[PDB]
Amino acid sequence: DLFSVRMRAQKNGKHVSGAERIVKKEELETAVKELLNRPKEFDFMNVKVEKVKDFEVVKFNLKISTYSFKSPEEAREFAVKKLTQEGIKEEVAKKAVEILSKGANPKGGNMRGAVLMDIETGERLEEDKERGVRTIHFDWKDRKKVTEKLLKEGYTLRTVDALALTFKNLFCGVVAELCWSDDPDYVTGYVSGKEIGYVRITPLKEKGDPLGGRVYFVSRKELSEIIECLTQKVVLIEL
Ligand SMILES: Nc1ncnc2c1ncn2[C@@H]1O[C@H](COP(=O)(O)CP(=O)(O)OP(=O)(O)O)[C@@H](O)[C@H]1O
Ligand SMILES: O=C(O)CCCCCC(=O)O
Ligand SMILES: [Mg+2]
Repeated sequence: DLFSVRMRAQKNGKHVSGAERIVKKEELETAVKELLNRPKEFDFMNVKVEKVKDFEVVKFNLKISTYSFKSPEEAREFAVKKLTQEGIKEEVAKKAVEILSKGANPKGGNMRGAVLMDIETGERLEEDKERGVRTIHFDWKDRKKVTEKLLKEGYTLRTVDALALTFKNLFCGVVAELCWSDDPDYVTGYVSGKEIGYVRITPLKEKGDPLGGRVYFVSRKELSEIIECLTQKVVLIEL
């Protein structure tokens, strides 16, 4: 019996922490304990525990590579460069970067989810452009093991999380992703696809800049299934 544990937390009506864990009955309390402890400070927290009906185990198989640069301009060019290796018009890849660096949310600032960009046109396919689409119901099959492995290999807790998220995106039919954090002090971002793997790029933004985001490069003809997979398919990723 598998359970999805989803936590969100707020201070003063602004989102401050979030996570999901998908575990067996025997590890259910451990997981709740982790997520309860997760935010340093909050005034409202919600935890949601849901029994999993169908799910699928998938084997992780992306090559990881890191790349460093003098400035964000150089970083963002390499991002575009690498995206074209997935068959994306340079104009489209450039459009994603522009969107992210300007603030993906039309109101201003950060979306809570991702832009769904049409690979051919560059058009924003998502209906709510403030909220975007959120990739949920996924986790490492054995997170203890993955976490110790990836940390002493050099990578960070963000990497651990971002790896699992993207892998699900790519599995769900997303052709490629552009992403960088919105935390103003973490300036390593990435670009990923089945061909290029997971490609870490520092620095993808200036230090102290609080804007970040995700763009999923999707084929329009597949939009529905992709949105369905992203939001609903339960996926456990195995190393
Ligand atoms: N589950 C998800 N699905 C799709 N996009 C997401 C996402 N979580 C975050 N994003 C996008 O990625 C950008 C950066 O978020 P991150 O820095 O990776 C995690 P976070 O901002 O700390 O939220 P968290 O507190 O839930 O972890 C956000 O601006 C948002 O656009
Ligand atoms: O792989 C890394 O080390 C960079 C993590 C990607 C940053 C994404 C995020 O934190 O939102
Ligand atoms: Mg953050």
